[PDB]
Amino acid sequence: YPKTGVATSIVEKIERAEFNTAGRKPTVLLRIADFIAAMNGMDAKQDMQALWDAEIAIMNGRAQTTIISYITKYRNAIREAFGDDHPMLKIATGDAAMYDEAARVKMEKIANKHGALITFENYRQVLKICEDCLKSSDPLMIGIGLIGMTGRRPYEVFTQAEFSPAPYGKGVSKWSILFNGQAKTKQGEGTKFGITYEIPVLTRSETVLAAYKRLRESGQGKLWHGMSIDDFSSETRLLLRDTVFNLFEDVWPKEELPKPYGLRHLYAEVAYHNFAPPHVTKNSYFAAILGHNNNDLETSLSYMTYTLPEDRDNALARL
Amino acid sequence: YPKTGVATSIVEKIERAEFNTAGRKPTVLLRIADFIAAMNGMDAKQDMQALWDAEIAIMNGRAQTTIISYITKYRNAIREAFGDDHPMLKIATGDAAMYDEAARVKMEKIANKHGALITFENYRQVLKICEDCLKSSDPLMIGIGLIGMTGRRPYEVFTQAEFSPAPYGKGVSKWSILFNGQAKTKQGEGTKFGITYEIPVLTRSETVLAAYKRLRESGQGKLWHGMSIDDFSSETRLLLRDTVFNLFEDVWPKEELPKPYGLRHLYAEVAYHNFAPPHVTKNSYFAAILGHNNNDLETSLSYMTYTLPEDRDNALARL
DNA sequence: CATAATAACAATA
DNA sequence: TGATATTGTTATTATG
DNA sequence: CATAATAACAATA
DNA sequence: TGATATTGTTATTATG
Repeated sequence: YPKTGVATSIVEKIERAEFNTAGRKPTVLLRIADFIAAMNGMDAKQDMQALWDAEIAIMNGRAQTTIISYITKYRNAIREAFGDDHPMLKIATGDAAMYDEAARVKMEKIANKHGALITFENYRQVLKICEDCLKSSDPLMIGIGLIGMTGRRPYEVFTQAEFSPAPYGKGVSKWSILFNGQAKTKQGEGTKFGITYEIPVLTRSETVLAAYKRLRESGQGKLWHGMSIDDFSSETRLLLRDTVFNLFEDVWPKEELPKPYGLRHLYAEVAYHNFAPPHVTKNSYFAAILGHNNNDLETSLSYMTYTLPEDRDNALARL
Repeated sequence: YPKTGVATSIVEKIERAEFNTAGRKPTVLLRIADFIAAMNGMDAKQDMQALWDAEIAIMNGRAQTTIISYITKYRNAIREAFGDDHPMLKIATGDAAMYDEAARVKMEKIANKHGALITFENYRQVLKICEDCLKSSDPLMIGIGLIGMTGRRPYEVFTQAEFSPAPYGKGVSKWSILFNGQAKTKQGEGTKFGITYEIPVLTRSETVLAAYKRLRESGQGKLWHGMSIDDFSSETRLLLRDTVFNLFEDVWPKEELPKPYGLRHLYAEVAYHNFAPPHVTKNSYFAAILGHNNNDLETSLSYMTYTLPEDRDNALARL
């Protein structure tokens, strides 16, 4: 089903890491590599269970969230090396209790958000800053700008986004564009995978599109194009983190620090406040503009983070 | 654990039904009664499985939602008759697939709601009608009135609600009261079971409280007091249905028919529109006023049903 | 003498 | 109703 | 001659 | 991460 095979992505990573001139050892990837190796020729389920047990034991002392992520790394390797039918996929898994608990923690944090939204007092400043970034010659700057003005995920904006003009009857839409290249999504109906769909933008569409074409045409943009999430991460993440931190440090709400995804959160609040037609709920509207699954109203809870000072003002205008 | 016992509630119902002068036969309750009987002395799991299988087979041809409800009836009987440790409780259950599907259907309908809210054009009329009902001498009328002005569930208002004045510093709150007697809730932390808590009212608290005391003091109110859900249902439900239908038929939004629970839905929309402080989301606010569990933001999706014509007007006031 | 580079470690949607 | 893909933070490594 | 009463049947939160 | 409690609709029954 079969009993042999290799998780090639892991191995290439190990081989490249063999001659770095700095950095941590790839101990986790090495464990995975050896685990897949030891599986080769293995046919008894008890053997498989013993091997996984050894693994799980190593992992103890890590955070729950870490452990869960690692189980994903292993399972993705087993699938890579042996396929979808390997009996180890029923064995190498966390128990139901760990996932249940994970979900309890997630949901509690969110409910705390919903109870105490952050007033984003200088949101106009932040949006203008992003707009200013759209005219920068530095493609990282353009990219930040796009995350704020379009609300796409960094990985989307930088590596795989397709933007196009959205028609408005006989003309082109001024406040919205077409987007393709939704991440965190596999093929399935009611999924936006490889689906093109209209989204609002927080500045003139012409600007956004122009700026994106500059991004895609720069040398760095051609390098970024089509990267894996791993490569995108290691190539760009810490720099994007420090850049975004430096850009908004004295305008960002004092409750939190400025993080790239904040632009996506803020985007949704702002677009809802400006564009939501009246027969739609906040949940449904977010989930629409954010490319969430059909009948997925729950992922939208994650994004209710800020309250605009105008809303805060006039809700205070009672008696 | 043990092998003998009786589901007394079922049996009393059968015995009383023995001499009605009208009405359907209690065939379902009789099946349950016989099933519990046949369980007496039964010790082998295969025997138990055979008995449940026979049952499930009878039930086929009913709606999924019906079937699920019936499985609740049976399981509640087993628990009543033999306790929580009886091995039949692991056998008499729907499969995971049925519950999963149930949830898929529920969630799809809700997402359709969220996409197409109903504009409750005459909501002011409806609320005044409820207010007018608060001064009626007929306790069913007072009760309807209370469901609209307080958003409590019919079963709550009629049989077990405790209302009290809510203090406001040194005085009594004018727009809110204290409520105890939350239904659909078992003891557990982060549950409002036997918990008293402040809720908004859509007319002067003094009125609401006065009217409720009249309700509780009428002969019919003393009869309603402390009823089981079954008795409340059979005593009052069809009348409350027809009364509510006749009361609002020409003011209720034409998309649906006037149903008692609509007052609870409308209540939440209206109270949010008038009272929600600005650092709270719609989800968290509903779940608060509706007595939902802590960190329960999902039950609140069910209530997003209507859009107020004022909201609809000024969201239309874009460009 | 100390710090950039890298992956482990971790949280979020 | 089963067990993921992205974003965010920090410890450890090699290096004139 | 037909209809109120009752529980089955069903959906919702 | 297991398998409920309420609200809403209709078929069937007994009955001068």
